[PDB]
Amino acid sequence: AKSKNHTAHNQTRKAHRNGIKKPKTYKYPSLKGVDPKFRRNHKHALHGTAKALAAAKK
Amino acid sequence: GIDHTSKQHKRSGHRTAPKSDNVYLKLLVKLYTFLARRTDAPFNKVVLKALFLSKINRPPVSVSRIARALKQEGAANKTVVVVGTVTDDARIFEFPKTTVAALRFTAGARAKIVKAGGECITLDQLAVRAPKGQNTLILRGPRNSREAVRHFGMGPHKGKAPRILSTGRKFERARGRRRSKGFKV
Amino acid sequence: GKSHGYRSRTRYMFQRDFRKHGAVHLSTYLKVYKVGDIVDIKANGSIQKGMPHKFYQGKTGVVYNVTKSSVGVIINKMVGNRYLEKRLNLRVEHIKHSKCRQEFLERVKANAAKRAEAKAQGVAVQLKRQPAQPRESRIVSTEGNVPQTLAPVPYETFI
Amino acid sequence: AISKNLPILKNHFRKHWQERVKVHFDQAGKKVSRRNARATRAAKIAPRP
Amino acid sequence: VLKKNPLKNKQVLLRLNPYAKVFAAEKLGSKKAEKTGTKPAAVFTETLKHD
Amino acid sequence: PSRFTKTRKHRGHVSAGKGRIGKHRKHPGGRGMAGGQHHHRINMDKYHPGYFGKVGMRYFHKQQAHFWKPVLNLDKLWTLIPEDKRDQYLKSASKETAPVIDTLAAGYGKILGKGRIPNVPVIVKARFVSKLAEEKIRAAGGVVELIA
Amino acid sequence: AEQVAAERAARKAANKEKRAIILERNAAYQKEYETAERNIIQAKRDAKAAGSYYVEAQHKLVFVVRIKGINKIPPKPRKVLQLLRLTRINSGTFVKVTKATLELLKLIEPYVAYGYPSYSTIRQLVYKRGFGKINKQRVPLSDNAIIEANLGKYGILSIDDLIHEIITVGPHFKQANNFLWPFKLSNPSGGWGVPRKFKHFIQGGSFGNREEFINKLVKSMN
RNA sequence: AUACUGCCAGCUGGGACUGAGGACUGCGACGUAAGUCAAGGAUGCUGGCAUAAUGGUUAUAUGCCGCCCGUCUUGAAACACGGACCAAGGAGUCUAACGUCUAUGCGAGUGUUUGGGUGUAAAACCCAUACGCGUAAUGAAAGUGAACGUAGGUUGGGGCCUCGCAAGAGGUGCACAAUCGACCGAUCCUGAUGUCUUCGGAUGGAUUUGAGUAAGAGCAUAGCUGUUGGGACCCGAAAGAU
RNA sequence: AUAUGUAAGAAGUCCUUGUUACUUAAUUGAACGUGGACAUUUGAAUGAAGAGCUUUUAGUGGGCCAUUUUUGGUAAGCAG
RNA sequence: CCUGAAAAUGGAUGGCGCUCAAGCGUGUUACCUAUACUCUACCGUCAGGGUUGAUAUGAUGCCCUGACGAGUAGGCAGGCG
Repeated sequence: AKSKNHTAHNQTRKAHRNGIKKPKTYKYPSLKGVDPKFRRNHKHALHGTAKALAAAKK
Repeated sequence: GIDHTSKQHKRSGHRTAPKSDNVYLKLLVKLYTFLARRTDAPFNKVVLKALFLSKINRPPVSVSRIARALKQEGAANKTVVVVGTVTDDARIFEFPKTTVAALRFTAGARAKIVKAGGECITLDQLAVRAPKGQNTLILRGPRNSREAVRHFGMGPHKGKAPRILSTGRKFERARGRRRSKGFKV
Repeated sequence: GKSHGYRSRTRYMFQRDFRKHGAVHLSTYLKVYKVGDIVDIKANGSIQKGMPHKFYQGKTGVVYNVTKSSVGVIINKMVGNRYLEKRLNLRVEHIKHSKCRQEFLERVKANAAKRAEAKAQGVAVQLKRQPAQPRESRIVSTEGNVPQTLAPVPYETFI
Repeated sequence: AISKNLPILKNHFRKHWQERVKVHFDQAGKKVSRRNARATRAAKIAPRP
Repeated sequence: VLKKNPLKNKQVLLRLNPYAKVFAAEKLGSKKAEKTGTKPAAVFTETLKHD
Repeated sequence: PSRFTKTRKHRGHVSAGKGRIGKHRKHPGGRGMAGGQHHHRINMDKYHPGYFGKVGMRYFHKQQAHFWKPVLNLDKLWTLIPEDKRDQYLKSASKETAPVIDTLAAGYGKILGKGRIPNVPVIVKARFVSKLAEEKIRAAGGVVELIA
Repeated sequence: AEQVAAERAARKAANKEKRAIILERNAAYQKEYETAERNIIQAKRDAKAAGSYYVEAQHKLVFVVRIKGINKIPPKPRKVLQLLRLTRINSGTFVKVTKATLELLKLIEPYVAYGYPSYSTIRQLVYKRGFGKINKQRVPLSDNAIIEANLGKYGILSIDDLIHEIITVGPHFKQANNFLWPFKLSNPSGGWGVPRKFKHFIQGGSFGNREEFINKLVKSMN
């Protein structure tokens, strides 16, 4: 009793029912996977700039 | 025949006329439907929608949250509006002289506000007092802090609180959660 | 039975070029990439480390990370009924700057200059691009250009 | 079988639990009987606490 | 309640177009043109009749 | 409310909402947690990772009375005072007259420092205390003394 | 305050002023159409006299009607018809000819009949089957008040102002055309003139570009 | 001159279908005046009958259509299966433990009903020290255990506040989403004064990690739907045991 | 050829600057910014009978037939 | 067009029949009729709105609306017994 092996029939219709809208884009993307030496630097630099801005306009 | 771009006879997807059979809630909804229709203040429309909202979409607002909101600069003398229940919070020790209009007050929060010197107000008194929402500050409780929502979207590499009855060792702490037993999630 | 390897059915894709085999010229290494740069992916078959997959061959992405000898690229890949974000660590031999963004930046500068000239005078600079419009009226003369009558040619075997 | 995201429940009902079902219908009647027994023993030991 | 077609119902026509009255009055639907005989070039007719 | 069920609405429809092709059969996938490693492994791996295997070490005859130790935080520390005397204690923020909180009769075993008690001195009687909780009580001017 | 007739008379005065503006604008539009037609004619005659060939300006506007039904349409032509707002058979739309528009029409040619509409056919289309899209609702024009209310930001203050904006494709052609609801035409009253529609117009069918015969077809369907 | 095309906000007819709405409202037209009108939906006049005449039902005749339902199936009128007929009976139930949602009560608490009191003798009605869940997590475990700050910074945020005659500016910004941090636990480290000189583990960290903190949201009851164990929607083995 | 990745902006474009333990021979770079200049065209077309989804659950998981590209087979109302 | 051109019940351009066709190729045109299109009435669904008035109205009450309507498995809602 052999049966159908594979088909992509109806698959694009199914996808396009409520489908292929673009991924939601964000300001401030995640830094995960970014160089950790750079991330250490960025932590220190963001700390410094927040402190400078607080001092300038408390 | 028409090649429809959208689904036909599609309902609104939003609540109107809340599921509650509370006659007094229906009276408030009637008053604020009138106000939102005939006032063009956005506050009345927002309050009408919040009246339609359900219980999990109307989380309690603690008096500590109200105090934090009144700590906003220029917001000390604003009327704090909660479409829902104001609950007591013993983690604070002082409370200002504010006026808070809410659907329900717990006994503790009601007594806290009255003793602090302000007044607890019902939304219809608020409508009489400020028909266009003048000098109001709407607060909403934490909605995604429910226990139910912490299991939403559970999957591999999501970190979203499995649906489990017993918690501890030998309850989902094994193959699939640590590299010592196979893999990790 | 069936084979689906990492470099499956890439026989011609990673084939180097005709008379462009061997050591790669140094401009590809001298080119610098910053975060947010738009980069085209075209794998160098000669360099086998940090090689992109055959799916990302010919894809354009955005740089999100920069390392010693490579770069991180963000690619939106269609998986089923949505796009998933894919992060690649590709070498500069397979990476190349995309020129569409460069043309758009040049246009941005051109619009800035035209707007400055508009602030100077006010002559309806009309920044936005327009499609090819239908041709307007024109008059064609016949000085040394008398129409030459053509006719369908009779059939011939020619072989 | 096993299905969508749900807790793993352990309902120990694989024996003949329906023979050993004790639904306490006699709660009110037994409270009355206990009060009656207390009153009867009080009448029996009439001076005692 | 009931859509009345212009291009009939002169009332609705004049409601939607005050200029319809003057168009009809001056009969701009049949408006003559002044006649001036610019003779075409002989090369054009020779090309038109050319085999 | 048997009359509000979909069994009442399925009257007249052949399959009772169970399908004509894949019908309502007895146990088409197994009974209970059957095949959690074989054909329900996908569900087990998706929704209950860590289900199979053992990790920790056993504890024969474990009594939870040994481990009874409810935790009380500093923000809730002042609720152990009755509301009547709470205002007087808060206002008369003095040493040598500090209120006594006996968290053991309150029902707690350990005190944790979740933060921001007022600056009223207070004598706290606790079986166990955390470092931060003790430091915050000292800063408020009170003392935590150990009981049993 | 009674305001029982004072406000009415003031409204009548404002209406009279608006009618005066509409009358003057419509006379200007008629002069403009006549001048353009006459000038094209005279340019042709002048070129012929001078021994040249006056090439007419390529037509800037087309009218397109969906000729095929809503069954068995491939996804790309389906999407293009949806974007051109021809979601039903015998439904028509004005399109502003550009390169993008031309490549749009070329994709849906087997499913549409289009061509270059005239001032006459456009005015008849707007007057008879003229409905605006006001708050996502199809309301018949039937009055200049609503056209003014919905297109007055662009200076379109009357049905003939809208007609002129559609014909002499203007800066606000996009807004005016999108305000115009898709034209629901009937079947042609004298038939299609062909035994079979779904061949090209060149092949003796119906679909494709009937450059100027779209006027005859659409006036039959309208 | 006629063709042939195109336009007419050009004229003259012959037919058919429809007449929705129902207390002034609007836009217009008529020598630019009170008024009229074909202008936001039919009125005017006239006749016959007032009854089975119209119409309803019903049986038949005629014209054109119309294969036997249910089921499994890619496909059933099927030369596939069940069904001679009729009446009555006949098939997603209840329970234990739960998921989402919703309503309700109270709310950092919540649940009286195991019991006790009482009673108009299974109902009412009244009474907690307890216990369950929640209010703390994390680690296998010894154990340790949640503010460097206005409970943080940034982007976006409804609403509110200050606003000039219609822009739009500023301020404050709850919920919620993205991101960078801070705190608690685990892991890996560096280890201060001291010292039962081997202990305690301050301090500083780390592309690590947690179902956490970061002005609580839960508890209880009920309802639909879904889950699992139960005869488990109803009927159905060949078997196996005592 | 058809099909296919990306871009066509306000999260954008340009300036003694401010932060950092990263980077540089070097206030040179890198990242993130404070302060500034951009309006009635905010940077192609068309459309948008609302846009972002959140939870939860049914049935389904035998398919078959076109014009087209196509594999095995002499072929098949064959198999893929 | 004819030859090539042979299969079993009697027999099918659908049938009758048709020969300057009622056949074949082609070309205007008229005409016929779908549950399609246009326009009206009515039903329901969805949606966007109006509506606080001294009695004679339990405000999704009354009303203005515009669009739309196939359906197995299946879901949900309003109802009838």
